[PDB]
Amino acid sequence: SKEKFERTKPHVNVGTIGHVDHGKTTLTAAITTVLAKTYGGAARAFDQIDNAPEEKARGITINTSHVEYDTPTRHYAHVDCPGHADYVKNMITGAAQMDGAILVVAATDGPMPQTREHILLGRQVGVPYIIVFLNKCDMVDDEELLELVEMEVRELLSQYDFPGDDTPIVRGSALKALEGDAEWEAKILELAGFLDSYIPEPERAIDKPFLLPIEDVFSISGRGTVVTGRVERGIIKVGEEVEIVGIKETQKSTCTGVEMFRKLLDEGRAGENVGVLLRGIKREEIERGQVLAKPGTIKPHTKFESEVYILSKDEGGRHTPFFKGYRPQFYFRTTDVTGTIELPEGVEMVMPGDNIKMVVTLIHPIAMDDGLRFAIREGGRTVGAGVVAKVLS
Amino acid sequence: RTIETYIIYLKEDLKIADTCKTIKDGLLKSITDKTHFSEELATYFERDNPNAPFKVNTTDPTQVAVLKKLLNALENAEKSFRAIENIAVMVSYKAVHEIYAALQLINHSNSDIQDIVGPHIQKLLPQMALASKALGNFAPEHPEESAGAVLAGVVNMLPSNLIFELPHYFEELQKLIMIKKANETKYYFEQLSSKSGLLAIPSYLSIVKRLIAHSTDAYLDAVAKLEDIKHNILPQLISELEMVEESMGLKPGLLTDPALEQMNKYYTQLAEQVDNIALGVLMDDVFIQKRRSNQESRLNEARLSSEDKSVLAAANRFFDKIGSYNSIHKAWSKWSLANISQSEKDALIKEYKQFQPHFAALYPDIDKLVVDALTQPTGSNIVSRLYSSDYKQLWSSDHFKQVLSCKDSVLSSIQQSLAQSEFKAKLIEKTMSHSEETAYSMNNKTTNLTTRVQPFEPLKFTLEDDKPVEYYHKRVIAASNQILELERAQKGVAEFFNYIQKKYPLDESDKEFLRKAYKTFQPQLLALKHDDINTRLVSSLTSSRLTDLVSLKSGINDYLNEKISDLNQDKTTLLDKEEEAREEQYAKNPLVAKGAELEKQTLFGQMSKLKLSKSVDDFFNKKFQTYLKDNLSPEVWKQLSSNGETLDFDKIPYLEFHKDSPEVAMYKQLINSMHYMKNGLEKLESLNDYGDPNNIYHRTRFVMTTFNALVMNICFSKYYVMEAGNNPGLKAIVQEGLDLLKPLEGMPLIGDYLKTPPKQNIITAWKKQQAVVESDQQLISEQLGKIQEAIDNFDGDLEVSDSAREKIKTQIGEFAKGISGLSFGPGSVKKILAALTKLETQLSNLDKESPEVTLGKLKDIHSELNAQFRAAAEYTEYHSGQKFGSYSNNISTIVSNFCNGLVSNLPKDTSYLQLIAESLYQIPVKLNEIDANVKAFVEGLNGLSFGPGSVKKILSTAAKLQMQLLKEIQAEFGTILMAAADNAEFHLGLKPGTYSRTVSERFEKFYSIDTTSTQKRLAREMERLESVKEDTSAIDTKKSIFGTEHEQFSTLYQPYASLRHLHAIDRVFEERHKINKPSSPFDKLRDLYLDGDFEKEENKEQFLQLYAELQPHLIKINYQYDLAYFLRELQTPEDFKAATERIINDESKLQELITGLDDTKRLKVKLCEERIGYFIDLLKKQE
RNA sequence: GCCCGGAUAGCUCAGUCGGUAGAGCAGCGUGUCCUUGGUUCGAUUCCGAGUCCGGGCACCA
Ligand SMILES: Nc1nc2c(ncn2[C@@H]2O[C@H](COP(=O)(O)OP(=O)(O)OP(=O)(O)O)[C@@H](O)[C@H]2O)c(=O)[nH]1
Ligand SMILES: [Mg+2]
Repeated sequence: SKEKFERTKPHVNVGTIGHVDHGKTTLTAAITTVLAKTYGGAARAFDQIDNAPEEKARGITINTSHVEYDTPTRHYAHVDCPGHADYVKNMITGAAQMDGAILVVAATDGPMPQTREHILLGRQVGVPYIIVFLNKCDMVDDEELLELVEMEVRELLSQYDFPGDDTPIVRGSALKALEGDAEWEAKILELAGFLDSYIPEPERAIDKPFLLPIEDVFSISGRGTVVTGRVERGIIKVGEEVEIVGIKETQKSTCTGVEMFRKLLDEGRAGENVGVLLRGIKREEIERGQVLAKPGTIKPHTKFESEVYILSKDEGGRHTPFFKGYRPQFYFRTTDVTGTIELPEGVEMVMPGDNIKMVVTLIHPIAMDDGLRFAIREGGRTVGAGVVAKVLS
Repeated sequence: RTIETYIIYLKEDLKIADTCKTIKDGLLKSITDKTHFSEELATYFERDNPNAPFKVNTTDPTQVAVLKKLLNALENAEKSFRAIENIAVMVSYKAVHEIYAALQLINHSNSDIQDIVGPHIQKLLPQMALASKALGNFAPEHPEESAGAVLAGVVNMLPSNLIFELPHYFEELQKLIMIKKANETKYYFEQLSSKSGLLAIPSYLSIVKRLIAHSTDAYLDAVAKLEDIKHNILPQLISELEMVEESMGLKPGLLTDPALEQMNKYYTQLAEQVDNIALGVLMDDVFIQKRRSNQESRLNEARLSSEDKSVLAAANRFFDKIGSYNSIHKAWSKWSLANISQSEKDALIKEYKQFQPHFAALYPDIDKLVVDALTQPTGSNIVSRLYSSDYKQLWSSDHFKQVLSCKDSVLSSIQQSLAQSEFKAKLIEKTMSHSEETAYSMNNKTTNLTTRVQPFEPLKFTLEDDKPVEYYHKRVIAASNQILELERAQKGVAEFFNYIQKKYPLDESDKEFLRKAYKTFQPQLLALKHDDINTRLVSSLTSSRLTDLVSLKSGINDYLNEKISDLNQDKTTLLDKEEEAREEQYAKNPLVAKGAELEKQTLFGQMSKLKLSKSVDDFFNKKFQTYLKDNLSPEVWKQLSSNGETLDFDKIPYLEFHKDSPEVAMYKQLINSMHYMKNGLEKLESLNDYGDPNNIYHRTRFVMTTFNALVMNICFSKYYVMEAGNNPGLKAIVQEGLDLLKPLEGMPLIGDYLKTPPKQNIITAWKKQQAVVESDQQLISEQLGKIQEAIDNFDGDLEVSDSAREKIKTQIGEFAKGISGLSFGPGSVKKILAALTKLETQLSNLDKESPEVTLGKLKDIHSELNAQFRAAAEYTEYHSGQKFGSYSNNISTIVSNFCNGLVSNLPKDTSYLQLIAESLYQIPVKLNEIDANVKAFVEGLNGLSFGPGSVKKILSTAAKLQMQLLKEIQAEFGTILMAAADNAEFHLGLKPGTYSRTVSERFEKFYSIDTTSTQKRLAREMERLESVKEDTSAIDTKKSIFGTEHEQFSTLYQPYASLRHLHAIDRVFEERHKINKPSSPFDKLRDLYLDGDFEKEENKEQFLQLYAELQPHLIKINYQYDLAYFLRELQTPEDFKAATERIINDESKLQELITGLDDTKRLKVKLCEERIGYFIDLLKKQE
């Protein structure tokens, strides 16, 4: 818009996940204000994160919010995700832009169903690192309860291939730190240090062909249509031609400006949360789940063989088997598509807790490749987690 | 192919659709009998058309609703399975779990319903388990998921006490009427007081003991005892009997009228005996009074419970308040009931306390959620509460939605409970009317009056204000009973003064009606100052002005009307105070979750709380293996215990069984059965334990399948134990183990659960299996249908009831089943069809001739059909390669039963031991009760073989005894028994002496020089060892499987097998028969595999013959080498090739079997030498 | 992105106490009621998700 976004520090994409009402938005506000006290910062408030009228009315986060803050060594784009089970899809989209996740677990509650669900979904959408912030430690004076919560969270993290015994856990209080209690702002500073150290600087593919999964579409008045998201690979520059691939027929356009947190950029690099302005496309012709690609570099597909683990009842999955013709929703990076399932020869039903090799045919072509992890959701619950073994058509 | 196998398995092996239809028909015919159940219950199950489902209303009783749901589930499952047969996995799964949902309904279903339903639904439990197991292999394979026993032959094991107990007891007491009356009482007490399993009357032992004691015995004490029996004991027994029949729903007097007649006869004879030694009518006045008082108390209980509306109103208020929250207010509360205001929580708790049991019965988990959300303090954190994972899953849900989703079910349950109470009240009314009718009929159909009746006493109430609920409830029920008494008195007044007006608009003729009418309101007329009128009327009506007693009709009517009004007002006051006391006691008690406690009692919770697994494990580890170590010979004990004193628990689930001796294999199978029983019981108890206070238990249909699977395993294992218990040396410990599992036969959802073999040509069996896969018979079926329609269309003067139509339909079905597997000879079909046509013509002309000619013609038809079917069955037996006289007898029996039914509905060594006991007991009685001693001896010595020579010895010794009618005969009998017991011991691995000493002790106890008997036994042992050393079973089986050319054939065949995997290559294949000619079935099978051209039928038949030769040995290697399922899968030539490969791959296991036979001989010689050493030691020590 | 409402024969539609879908027209209906699951003895019917369509809100790199 006005500034130019001088590039000084390495950029990391982090975000808050966890069960509903456990303190993710308060943690984001506290982090930003404490870092603005200690360093430059911007000091965003709670109301500026949850600003939609529906969010204020219901008192919950509904859509993911984006903030930025700078430690001395890093620049962080932070995604605040909803915790309510009804809006898990939105959280998934946020979790698709995360190089790291802060798992907010309330000490007064401990791990909850959405804690496990968010861990699993972030694992499926590519979150490689999790830091636990034990929130609401100003309401739990007991230490045995804190140790029990810590061990439960570590076991839950280890259940999904995260290094539970190595994941840092911060016993803090987002509300007290936001209020101004210095003893509790030290915990936010420790969490920022853990963000700096525990999460390594990601290796970005700035040489591969450009690719950007679309997370949100805006209609900027007087400018046009902007697609926001994290550049998976490559570099997008102003004036370059791009293709919109995915749900509908692939379209062609040109990039007429790249921004990043309302600051002009000459080129958008891999791993950066950027907004790209496209020439001559209406807001209704693009949607979340489509992909911006270099022309002639991505072919959408509908059919693929995959190895899928079906969650058990105790993990929040199905409690009954499903048969051929099951039509659940498949969640790739920012895409959710209805698909039909074909079971392997000799198998007619799949029980909860099973590992199967099935062929999925989606109702719309989407951009995907071998080794791309995905989630399966149906009836408002996660029912499976698989990886694309190979692409058929 | 797999789906076709599943479909054929469902249609022909399980026959699930037919089983469901039969169970539904039997249940519906039993619950609409009208001779066992009252018409009140039967009217609920009347349908305009049989194709419509039963409609479950909120206004029908609870048990009627359960029965309707079960019948609908059975019909739906039958429909789904029949649709499957007409063509699949999803449909079968849905039908199976609908049956399981019905079973879960039965699990929570009020043991009266359980005993009504169990005998019928027990017929498909193994079928459901097998269907679920078959469905399980369409899913991905899960190793160690079940880890249970292999269900080898379960498909072949697929399978009035209450009304007769009391009459039998009172008949026995009738039979009990110096020392003669001193042991009969003991015998009767032992016979009757030991009986149980039907004591739903929760006092039975007290009545039996008190009645026996009183029947064992100035006249004042005897009269007091008689009145105690007549007024306290027998009325209580009758009232409990009526309670049982009312809870069941049976017709009035079904099991109370025969019992009542029996006790009436017993009491009359006892009173006659007492009078002869020195009143007795059993229905004088006060037996009737007490019976009617109890009946009215129960009726008022039911009516009060039915007219209660506080629970339903409280549930409605609770659900309205919970549903009054919109989306905004739910969001403000964070969709949790714990976040609402304290006053709202108090109101919700007040509402919920009144209907918590109904909510918790259906939703044990939502009940806990509601209790924790409403009663916990908000200050306490969730972490300290230590909630479980699934409890936290339920806790995170929208609480308002979860509670609101229970509204329809909870309201339906409450209204159905009210309907159940009203239906029980109607049943009690019918019972009261029938009891009055029987009381009238039993004496003379006449009534007797008395002027010494205590007048009416209208009770008044001076009641406290701070007393518990029962205090006011008792007074309410007393007032209601008095209201009923006054009501019947006023009805009697109306009848009396209507009959008087209608018979004469005191020296009359039909004084019985006036007597019975005045007996109802005599106390009320005596309450007013009318004693003179009462004493002037009783005598006048028992021995002989009617114009003056009609004057005081309005007065007595007004008295009754005002007394009823006062009682009603007092009842309203008492009800108000009782409701206030109920509110106070609800406020005092804190709210506590009830779901787990209710789940602990369903049917499987009761079985789980028995801890049968612990007792089974204790017997297995302490009583079973100790007996095994003590009794088994060391050689046999070595194979079971490598530690010398404990079973090899590292390898308890043995799986080979073909490298062991028959006795060792039997012991290993017994150990496997005990282990599987223990594991299944432990798993069942773990799944049905609800002792975690921090966990929720969701009620669902998808657990019953697991339960059923476990039950199946246990029963399967238990079956083998019984099979292992049919051995002389293993009866005791096996019987003890089964006594431990006794509390399993009796639970409705398990029961017996199981059953508790031809040899035909291999080609014939394969063709039969192929025919049953691909599914004259049509002609005979059409003829039977024509016969059935001719019988149905019979509209002549000889009316045929619909029951007879159903009976002839059942007979025609049985006949069709019997003849469906019958092959007819040339011209036999014509003869049988002509005979059946003549039979159907006769049936169509039943009314056209006299009954004598009809019966003669049908007898001739029966004889002709029986002869023709005998001949056809013999032809089929010859052509199927079976044994003569087996199938023909069954066919003739089917024909005879069919014809007898049609004419009716249209208007052993055990014997040797019994003979031995009879002769030995008649020897002293003829040279100086018996049946009981003989039966006890035979039962205690059941299981002896007696061989073919000892039979002649027994006959000769019995002849000698008969000729002579001293100890020589008894010695011969004893040594015959000892030889049989030695055979039994040697067949098992028992140590020498034990069972033989046991049987000898039993024989000598029943009875009330030794060196010769010991020498005879020693000679028997030496000859047995000599015979064993001559055994050549191993070499014979080796020769039979692969003769003395196997090594050379294998060596010259391996290159050919390699060549199997160009133009001149076939030359060696053609010329192999001049250098590698097979001589044994295994080598012939290898050559056939070399041929590989299984398309032709010649080599298919050759493979069938080779498999027929090899099957008796392969069946020990694996149970799947049977003659039914193995032949069923041989459809395509590729299947034949696969079977040939599978049989070829088992040469190593066949060699292992031969080595195991050699080891069996090696062990048998050691057992024989140990027995001989023991016997020579005993002989040398005895001198 | 968040709500709301619809989808039943070739066309127009009734079916609501949850008990096998029927009226007109068109030329006597395997239309299990858009699809997928769940609850239920039983689902067009109740609950959820999804695919289209319609119109109300939100937002603005
Ligand atoms: N005592 C205490 N309260 C806290 C703390 N952190 C958050 N809260 C309270 O918990 C509530 C949770 O609010 P949010 O932080 O917005 O919840 P969320 O993590 O965003 O979860 P969503 O509603 O799904 O977005 C807030 O109203 C805070 O008042 C804490 O550290 N200590
Ligand atoms: Mg939030």
